[PDB]
Amino acid sequence: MSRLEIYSPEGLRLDGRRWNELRRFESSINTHPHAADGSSYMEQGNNKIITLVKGPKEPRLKSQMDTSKALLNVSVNITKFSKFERSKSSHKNERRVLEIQTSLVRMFEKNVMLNIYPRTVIDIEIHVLEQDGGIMGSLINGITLALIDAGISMFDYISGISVGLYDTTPLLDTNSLEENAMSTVTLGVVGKSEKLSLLLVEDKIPLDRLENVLAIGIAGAHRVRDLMDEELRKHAQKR
Amino acid sequence: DVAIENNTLSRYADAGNIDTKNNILGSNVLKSGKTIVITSITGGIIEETSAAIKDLDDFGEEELFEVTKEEDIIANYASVYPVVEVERGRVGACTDEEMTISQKLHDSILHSRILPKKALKVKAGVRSANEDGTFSVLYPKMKRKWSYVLYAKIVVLSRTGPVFDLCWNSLMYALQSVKLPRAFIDETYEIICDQTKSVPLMINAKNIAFASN
Amino acid sequence: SVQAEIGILDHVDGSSEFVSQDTKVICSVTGPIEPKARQELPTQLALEIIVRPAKGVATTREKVLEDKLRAVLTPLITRHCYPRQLCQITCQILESGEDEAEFSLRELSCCINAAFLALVDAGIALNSMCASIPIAIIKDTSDIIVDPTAEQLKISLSVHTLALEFVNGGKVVKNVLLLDSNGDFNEDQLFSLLELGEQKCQELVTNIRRIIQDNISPRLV
Amino acid sequence: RLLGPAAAKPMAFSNTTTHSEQELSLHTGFIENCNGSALVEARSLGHQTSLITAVYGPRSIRGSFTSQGTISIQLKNGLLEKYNTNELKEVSSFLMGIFNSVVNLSRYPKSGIDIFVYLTYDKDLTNNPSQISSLIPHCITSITLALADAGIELVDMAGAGEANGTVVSFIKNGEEIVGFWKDDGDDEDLLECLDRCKEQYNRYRDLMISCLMNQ
Amino acid sequence: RLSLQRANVEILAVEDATFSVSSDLGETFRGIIRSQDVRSTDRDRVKVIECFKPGDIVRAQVLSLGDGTNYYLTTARNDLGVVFARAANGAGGLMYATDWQMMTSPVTGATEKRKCAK
Amino acid sequence: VITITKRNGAFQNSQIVTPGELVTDDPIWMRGHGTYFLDNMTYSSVAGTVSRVNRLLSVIPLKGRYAPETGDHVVGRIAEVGNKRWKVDIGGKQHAVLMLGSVNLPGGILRRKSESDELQMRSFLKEGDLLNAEVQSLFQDGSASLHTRSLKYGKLRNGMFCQVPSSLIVRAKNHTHNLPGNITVVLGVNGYIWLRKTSQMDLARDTPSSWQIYSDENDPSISNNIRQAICR
Amino acid sequence: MSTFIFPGDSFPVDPTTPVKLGPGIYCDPNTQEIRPVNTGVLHVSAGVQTAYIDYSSKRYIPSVNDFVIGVIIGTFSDSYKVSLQNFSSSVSLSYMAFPNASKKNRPTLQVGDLVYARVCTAEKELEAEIECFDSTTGRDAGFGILEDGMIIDVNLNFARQLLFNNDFPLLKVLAAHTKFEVAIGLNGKIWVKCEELSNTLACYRTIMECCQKNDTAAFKDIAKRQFKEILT
Amino acid sequence: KDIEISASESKFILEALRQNYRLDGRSFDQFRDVEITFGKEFGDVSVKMGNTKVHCRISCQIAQPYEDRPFEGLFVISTEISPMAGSQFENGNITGEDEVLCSRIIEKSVRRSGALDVEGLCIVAGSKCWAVRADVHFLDCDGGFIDASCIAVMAGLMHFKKPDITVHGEQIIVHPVNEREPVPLGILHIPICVTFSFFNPSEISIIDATLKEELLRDGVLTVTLNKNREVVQVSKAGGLPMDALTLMKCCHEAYSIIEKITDQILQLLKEDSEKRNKYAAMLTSENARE
Amino acid sequence: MSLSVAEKSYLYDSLASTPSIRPDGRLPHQFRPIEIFTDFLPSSNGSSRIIASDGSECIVSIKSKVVDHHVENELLQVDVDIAGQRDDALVVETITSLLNKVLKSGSGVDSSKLQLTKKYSFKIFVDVLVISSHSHPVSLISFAIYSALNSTYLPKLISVEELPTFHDYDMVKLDINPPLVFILAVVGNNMLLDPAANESEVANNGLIISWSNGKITSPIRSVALNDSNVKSFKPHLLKQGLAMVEKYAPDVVRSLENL
RNA sequence: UAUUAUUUAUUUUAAAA
Repeated sequence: MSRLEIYSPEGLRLDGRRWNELRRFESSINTHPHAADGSSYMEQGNNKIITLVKGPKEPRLKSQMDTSKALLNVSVNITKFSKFERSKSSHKNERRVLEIQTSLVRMFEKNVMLNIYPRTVIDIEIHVLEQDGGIMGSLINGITLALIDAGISMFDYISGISVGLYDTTPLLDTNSLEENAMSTVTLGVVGKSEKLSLLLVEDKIPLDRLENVLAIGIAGAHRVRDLMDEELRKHAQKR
Repeated sequence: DVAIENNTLSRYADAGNIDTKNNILGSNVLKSGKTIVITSITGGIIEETSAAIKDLDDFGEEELFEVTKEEDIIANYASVYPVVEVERGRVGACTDEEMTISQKLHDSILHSRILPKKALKVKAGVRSANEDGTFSVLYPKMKRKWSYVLYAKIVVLSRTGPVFDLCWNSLMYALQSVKLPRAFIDETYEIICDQTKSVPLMINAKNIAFASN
Repeated sequence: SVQAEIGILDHVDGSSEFVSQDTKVICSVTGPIEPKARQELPTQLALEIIVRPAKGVATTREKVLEDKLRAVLTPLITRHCYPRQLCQITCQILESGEDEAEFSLRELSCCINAAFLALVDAGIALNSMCASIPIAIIKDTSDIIVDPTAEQLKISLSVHTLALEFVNGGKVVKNVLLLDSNGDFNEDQLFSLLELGEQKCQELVTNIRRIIQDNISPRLV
Repeated sequence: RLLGPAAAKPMAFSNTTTHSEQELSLHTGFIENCNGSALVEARSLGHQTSLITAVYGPRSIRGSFTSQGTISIQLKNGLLEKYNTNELKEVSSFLMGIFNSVVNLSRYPKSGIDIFVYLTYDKDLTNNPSQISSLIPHCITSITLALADAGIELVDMAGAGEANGTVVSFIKNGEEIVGFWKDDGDDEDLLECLDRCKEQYNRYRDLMISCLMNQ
Repeated sequence: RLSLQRANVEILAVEDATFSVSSDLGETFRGIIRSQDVRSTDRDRVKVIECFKPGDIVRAQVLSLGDGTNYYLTTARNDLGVVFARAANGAGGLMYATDWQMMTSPVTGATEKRKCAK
Repeated sequence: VITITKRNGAFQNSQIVTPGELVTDDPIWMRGHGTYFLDNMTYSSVAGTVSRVNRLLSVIPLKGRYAPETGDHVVGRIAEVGNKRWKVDIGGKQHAVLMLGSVNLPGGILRRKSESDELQMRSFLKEGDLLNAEVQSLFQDGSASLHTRSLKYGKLRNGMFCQVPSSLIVRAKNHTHNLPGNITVVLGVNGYIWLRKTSQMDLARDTPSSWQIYSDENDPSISNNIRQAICR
Repeated sequence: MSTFIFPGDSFPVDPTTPVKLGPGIYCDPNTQEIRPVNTGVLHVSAGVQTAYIDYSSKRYIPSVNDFVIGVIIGTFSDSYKVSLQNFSSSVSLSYMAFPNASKKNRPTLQVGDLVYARVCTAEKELEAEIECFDSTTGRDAGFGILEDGMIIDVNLNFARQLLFNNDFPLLKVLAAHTKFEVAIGLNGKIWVKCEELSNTLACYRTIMECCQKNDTAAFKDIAKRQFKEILT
Repeated sequence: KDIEISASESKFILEALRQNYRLDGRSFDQFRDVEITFGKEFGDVSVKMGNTKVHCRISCQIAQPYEDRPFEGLFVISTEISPMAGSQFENGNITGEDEVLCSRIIEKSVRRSGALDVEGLCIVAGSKCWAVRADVHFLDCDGGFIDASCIAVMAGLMHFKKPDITVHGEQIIVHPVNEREPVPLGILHIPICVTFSFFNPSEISIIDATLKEELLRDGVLTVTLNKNREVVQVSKAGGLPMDALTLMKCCHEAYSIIEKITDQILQLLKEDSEKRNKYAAMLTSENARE
Repeated sequence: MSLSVAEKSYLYDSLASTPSIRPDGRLPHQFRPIEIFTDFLPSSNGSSRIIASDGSECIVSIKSKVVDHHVENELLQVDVDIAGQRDDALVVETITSLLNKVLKSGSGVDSSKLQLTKKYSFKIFVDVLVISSHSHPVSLISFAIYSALNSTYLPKLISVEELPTFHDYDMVKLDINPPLVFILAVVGNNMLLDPAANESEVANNGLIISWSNGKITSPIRSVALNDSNVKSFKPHLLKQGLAMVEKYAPDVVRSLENL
């Protein structure tokens, strides 16, 4: 927009929220029943993500078959219209996608009981329709909810949350404008525990300030698990 | 035995009926035995900037440049950027053969001193807008400078053996038949080439060579 | 004078490092190992030649550098006593020692000398020995010079890469493996540098034989 | 090297600086790499076309168990009048839908046929300013020639013609249509399009047998 | 390709003595000569390393389509077997057939055991 | 005419346990599906209802593919002809295997030597063929092992294929039933259904070898009223 | 008579006296001349006069009657798949190549198990074969699974000097510090094992350091300093 | 075409870890001794830490800036791996997980985290800028690929020097390297990567695992700090789930390592600068009075 | 799924009969139920989502860019991305080349309705995302770009030549006649409209027909639906199919322009 | 013809006597 106040002395951010308030979290299950085994339409703030789980199924070619566990493939498709300016495909932009996809595979292959499904493959197709900051955390929430819809056995929830640090004030669920003005940490918290399955720090953060950011990060991620858990309760009781 | 046809695909094939929507500055269709080589030469133009220390107007820096400058003989010569396409009934990216031939043609054209850099300069013009003569172009120190860039594409058909010698001999014929279209500027003002007027490429016949294995 | 080392890399069968003027090339050899389906040869050994530039990615310039380096090492290896096997020869150019946009002979010559030494360290059956030197002639005084500097290349009329094959104590020149010439020269200059090069390569193998013997002898018993 | 300097721009020619019968020539059998060759050339009004077609087949596919054969047609740019790669592949899929109804596929089990068409020269001499419709009939006649030279069974000959962007390919002396292509053009017109293309189809149907029976 | 119980080959010609034979053409057939189809005398328990070598030309009659991917050939006849081989996997001289399972080169004089045809 | 449901504005329109939560802390239980053991306590791995049968503690998830069991009259499609077996598409997590020594061969046994085992199978049972069989046994991973060792099971023809979810198949004594209008339904417990004209066998066997069943030849004359009955 | 030689050099043996061809020299199938192909020390033994070259190498080539340490990488119906060295071609180990073998009994060997075997077939045009009991002499003592312990990578010359030459003081200097059991494979592998892990660890570090330091007289100071360090 | 680890070798290395034993003789928090070697030309650095050897090569050229940031220079990095570092690597596999992660981490540490002064690389806004390129060559793989590569790139950037530029009104002239001595790049802070390897038989964490320890690993963590107590970047995805207490212990242990390595690069650069500037005491122009 | 050769011959004889026995038994002019969502992407000028009966789904986004039409040729660009396929695939480049012809500026879409100043105009970026597809989706995508272009809002222009300026809040509605594409399958001598998955597998040939301004417009194709049974058709079938779309296309436009 | 098989092995029931 323009020159804005990031965190006013009145404790209000540029979009009206406060330091510990999340963006609106509207999740949906079973949005694509005739196109995948697991579906989750993730709408976190202005982020709009479609996650499709196809599996466990027989691999198309025996060159990708494991006789002791399933193979996990995560495909992240960032649409040309996810932002304001219609971005053109860049050769450099392909490297950042591979790092995200690999980080997601290594994250959920440890939490999803792949041993129960041997000689099978689990394809995760993701389509990002719009992004507005905190896209990495929202991708995690879509995968967790889509795997549960597909009946894939997991050990616990994996909650994705993004925390920013402005001067000395940490801020929960950073949007696009806030990420452009501060350092951002994304976390992958496992269930109600304080254990992390993902930790990405892509900007400079003082070492003495990192301890507190993680505490508020894992805390706000528990709230994300509640929002995802409640959506599964309402969808199971009404059906 | 070889049989060639120069300027067959060129924009300047007919001196009277010069093609309007053509691009090829000169071509050659060679055939030795049963192999077929088709070689056309398009071209572009690039604007060069004066990054010389002469423009500093300082005697000390200029004298230091003249003392420390080392001689670079091949720096005064340019080369063509060829694109070889040997049709062997396959799909995919560039074959190792196509890439090696392109590099050899570039390295041999550059070392044999066929195209000096001063021979690819652009005698820049300025087309005017005199009264109801619509436009009029004039030709000759000017500020902005330009240089011709030559692109060549080679298509080898019915390959029966090593075709590097055939690609080189076909390129040496097409080079001896290219004309540089005269360029001018209007009076945000990019450069424009002439529709019909052109100057043949001044290639020294001393340095032209032919291949045989 | 040239510098060379052997057995520098751990996770390969044979390695080497060849230095001349400012050109530095590290080469590694691994073989015989299991070849790929698109690589195996029914009767003889398959070669995988890879040369990588000091700057940027591997362009088509290194592709013709592979093809020339391949034409030298292929007759230099007893391929038939390794049927359905693979040999990976990888040359890494640390410093080019010359203008990459203009010349590539000082890197080709060092890759040949580095590959031969690495093939010796690996234990591949070699039919003979090999030496390679760069040759140039100066414009003003048409003088033939062996192992020219980077500045002499920019003042030369033609550049040459001579790769010879040595047998019997490094005295009998069995054949001329590679003679790559580019520039301006006639028949008289060719045999003038070819005769001059045959005696400069002859003292190179004599120095190479001393280099590899000073390293392999402490290994054996 | 390749591509060249990125700062260079292609030459620009200005339009303000100085200012019935469709000829045909056919040849076949001249590429040693492939089985069947073809070379069709046509120059009518201010538009000259010359393209080369090669057929590499039938190729036995390893491990394949298909009942009939598979045809692969690929258009490739040449040296003049370069078209976009998307439209070239669109004509390729249109052409494959034609020859899959003409080539005897049941006579080639567990094998494929690869077609290669090279638009080597598509000259255009209009005075002052889809253009691909004028080449589809010439490409169909070129593939049928190279397919016949390669000893491949073709159920009847196949030809086509243009009628203001309307390309129709006929078979059995125009009794049945095997392909339909129409870009731009006008409305209501259809009876005259099928008529102007059918007479152009018979003009190409017998001229292909001329060079195929000689030499 | 030589396996312990089979010999992968590449069909180069076929009968039409007149024959028919075709580079980047991409048209070639391949078959498999099983150990059970090498000889008629004592079919089981043989040694294909002593009957064939990589690069040898083998005249063999087909049996049937093996598995679609490969053909099944046989050499259990006196006129079927190695018809053109070279010493040391092509690294030697042109050898010629002599006995029913012996092949020798004139110049080099070296002998190598094959499954010849005469 | 078309019926286009239009929406504007947005993108679209017992105990319940979730993966990770505790179901019980009693060690005296036998953990079943949707359930994993950890630190002498019992947790859930899926989202569904808790089930208690004798001592078998399990969680039944909401959405789930077909779980094959021993003795299931299923309908499957052949995927590939493999080494001494077939891969049949039953609709579960993995392809079920149909061994060679588990079907009614045409000539009783193989006619060898001539071709391999795999190539001879494609002559009568190629890829994409539809058939019905019974799950003889199960593998350790849960894969099904089919068999066609009776005249009741064979290669389907003279009909049309449709698919329903596997959970919506009510259990009954008979797997296939005769229907009014000279039509016979084959309700596969895996969700695969085959609607065909009533044949001579299923009509004369449910009321009171040879390669004739592996023939792809359909019935020559089918009534135009019978085919339109299959659509309804 | 021992001298350093190079490829292409003149073979210092008269063609009159018959000489046996060994590893290092090559007989050209065309010119029939004997020429070197490797670089090392030439050895000639003055009944039978054999000749070979001792060259430095690390890539093991399978040769018959060689004791090797292999890693099982594949279980099959009638044989194992064993890897003698990384990236090399795998070798074959049949189930009948064991003491008291039986066709009705599968061996209890899994992947990742170290086996001490003997190369019984090394055809250049075929896959090499190994066995866990000598088919020629009936030996079986020492062959088989190498349970626990640690395997070490050494060059082929260090492994051959350790198995054959009894004057190599590495085995003696190790026994002065700890009791162990060793298995030496000609493919560059050395398997050691002690009672306590701390002793096996010091044996690993010594054999590693002694392989790169060709000074044979330094083996005593290596084991002295290495065993004294683990005590901290 | 992969590395085969025997069951006994895996059990021995893990049990040795349960007894505080590493085959090489280091502690669990001990970084391998790094050795920096500089080549003839500027930006030529070879790093050796243990048996791991990596060679870096810095270069630059005039390029077009990004339209989103017309006042910043570009930074390119390629970390392709040849079969030279081990036959398990396939030549041409540029999209591999190791190649991508190594490039992204050094890219975040150098370019994104402001280690390289991209604003000083601006020649003419929106048209002309310096594109500093870093080529990384994996010579011998014994683990610690991104740790060695980050030391090579950071040493190369501080050792690299770009051609000089004079501003003359609206004209800009690039002096040849033979006339005027090239100008060094702007290096704000020095980020150094430290990778942690985790095991479980109560978890064990080792610093800078070797190739053998890297294959038996159950989880990997990469942290990047500078001497300014700043966390440049952290990358942890999957493996053994860890808590904030274990990470902060990793960061505090890594800070003790990156602080010593930083002082070494600064010292080894000073020694290399004096070696190639022997007669620099006579050529000083700006001198003191009296 | 695939189809066995036994049931393939069952559908051919039932579809080619003079009473066309459709699998679902609909009439040769009846369509399947369709769900269409619109206006859900705030960052885009227009958006739509369509869900077919066989689970096929397609998402369309419409972005805008101020460009000088004196230098920008095509003012309407279509960018298709089918899930599970590469961007250089043949099945993608054909539809991409075809959709840019039905929506060509100055042909199927008049460039006058998206012009601004004498110098400048709007460039429409139509991005297609096929999530699921069972048959040829060129007809399903054409319905999605229809409902999206008929719900697209572009910024209102505020008006010596200078660069154009736009109002902060008020925006104009894009009123453009969006062409429609239909797929026809010929099975013997019967012409079918909107063929299903199994129906398009036994068809003898296929027909693609565009429809704009209440009439048939360019382009029209005759691409095959399956390489197995590719049969040449009588020209009277081409006329019957070309005349059948004229009889039922207004019923589609009326049922599609209600939003 | 799964107590059957795949050879550089796509087997995914080799257990009992």
